[PDB]
Amino acid sequence: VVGGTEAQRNSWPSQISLQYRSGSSWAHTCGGTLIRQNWVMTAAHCVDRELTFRVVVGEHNLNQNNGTEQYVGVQKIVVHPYWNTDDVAAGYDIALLRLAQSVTLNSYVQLGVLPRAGTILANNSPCYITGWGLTRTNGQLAQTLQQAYLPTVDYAICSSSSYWGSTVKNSMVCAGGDGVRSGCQGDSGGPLHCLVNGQYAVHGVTSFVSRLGCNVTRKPTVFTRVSAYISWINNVIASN
Ligand code: NA
Repeated sequence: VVGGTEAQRNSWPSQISLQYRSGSSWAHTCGGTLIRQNWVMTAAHCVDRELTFRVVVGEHNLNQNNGTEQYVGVQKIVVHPYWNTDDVAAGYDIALLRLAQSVTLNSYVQLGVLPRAGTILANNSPCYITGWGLTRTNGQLAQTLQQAYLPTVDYAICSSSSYWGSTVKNSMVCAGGDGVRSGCQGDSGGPLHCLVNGQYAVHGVTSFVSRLGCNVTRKPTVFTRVSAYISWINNVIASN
């Protein structure tokens, strides 16, 4: 997250860190959202590589013991069947991870609530992106979980020629694009939390930014629209 602020450690208890085994250690690669005690929602592109993955819930500082972490292996990966890794712009950038164990819930570990199917945010709706991704274009990962305020940019605007044009689909949410605040590499797969009727819900799964940089004016961060995938999510969980 470029232009973020440190999150309070109990603000976003559905945020997870998806990590891969790297020699004798583990490295953060992506975010995700805990949606059942044994299921995480992330981006498909995060699990394209043939790596050994684990999920960390209750994480705050990737570089220090927080006293709240639970570590759990990924047992099964179910990518959306229409995902195509060389065409992120087509959409379908979503995957579900079944965890090897069910995590224990507490003030640091909670299920993300999802929007009702079909819900579309009005332009300029208030949202936060969260993650441990790069803090500058071509920078380094955050240590502590970051948040940035990214209001939505509706389809009519986002798909206009000075924004994303044809690359943005109605199955995506755009947010930000002010040139200061954005998602960045390492935030992929994590949540966009939007405040609706008094309650934050996870409306987005972070999918892509501009090849020209993270915080680029009129290139809002693009997220998979969770509300387009409610039936898919329910169908996967019920058949696994
Ligand atoms: Na930690």
